[PDB]
Amino acid sequence: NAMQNKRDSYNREDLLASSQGELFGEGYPQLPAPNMLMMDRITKMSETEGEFGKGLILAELDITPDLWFFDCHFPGDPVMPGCLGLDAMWQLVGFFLGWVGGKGKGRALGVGEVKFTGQILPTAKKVTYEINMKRVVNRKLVMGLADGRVLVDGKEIYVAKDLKVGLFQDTSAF
Amino acid sequence: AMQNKRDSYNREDLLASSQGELFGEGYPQLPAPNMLMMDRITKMSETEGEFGKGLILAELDITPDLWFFDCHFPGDPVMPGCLGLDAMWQLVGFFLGWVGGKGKGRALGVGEVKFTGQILPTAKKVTYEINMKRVVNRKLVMGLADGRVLVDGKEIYVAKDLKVGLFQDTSAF
Repeated sequence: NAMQNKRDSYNREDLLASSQGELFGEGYPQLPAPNMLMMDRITKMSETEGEFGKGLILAELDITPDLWFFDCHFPGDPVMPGCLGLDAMWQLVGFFLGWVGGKGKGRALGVGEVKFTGQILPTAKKVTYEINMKRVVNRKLVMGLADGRVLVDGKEIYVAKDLKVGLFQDTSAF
Repeated sequence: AMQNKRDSYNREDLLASSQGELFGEGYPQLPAPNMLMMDRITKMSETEGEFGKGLILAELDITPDLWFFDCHFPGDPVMPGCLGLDAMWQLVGFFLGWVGGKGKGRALGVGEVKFTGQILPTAKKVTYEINMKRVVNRKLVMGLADGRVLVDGKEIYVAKDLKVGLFQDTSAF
């Protein structure tokens, strides 16, 4: 039952293994599988770095023209849905909760304030995510709180304050 | 000049919106599947709602075959909260075109969002309620609203200060 695969970076196959419940062991939170997975790699996981000294996650998504959301959102006007970049941030906070040893199913609990000041077009190369954990609670529930930002080819475009994700052993009555 | 102005819309109408054909050229578009997050709009009003500046009621029928259940998460199906949040943004943008606003829609942000429940594939129906707070008629048309999402009678998501804009040119956005 000892946790496996704890390290400071993860590739796409690792992310898929998370989505299948295999990366860290059994019973850890899962990333989504395609087509809800919104990252290709996690380039940095740290428990003590970041703006608050309580956790830093750096991750990125390669932008290629086959990605399903461009054609439907919107026809003749392709743009990555902001909600999916927001979800990538929730996904990363949940991933951190499992990475530090938390067990259970992840559920996003909300966010304090989100501002979108730009967009992701099919012509972009890379979307990067930066998650600055504020703190993780284990008192009663298991919950992570963070601020996050999303950049497209180096330009900040989304900023989210107080991303909140919880881990739940039983979601039947959630 | 505006066609198809009425107080309710069916799924065919929503598809027409996604193609830019429901209201016509220059009006904002709903997403097409698989980003479209509702089946019907049961009420559009410019005057009703908690603030007297607009009300939108819309619905999504739940089946276990909806694409997001299998991948989110494998063995633990649950509708992504971000897609119910996006449905609310979509509806605010739809209202902006419905009242005659021109331009491409972009979500601009939200204030507090709280998720206090979930949508399982065994659920029957998700209802969206949007209470418009303000429509700002400048070159950039802006809509501000509060919204909530219910599943089978249970309030599960609550979003304050949903903000959407209609852009005459997104090339520099």
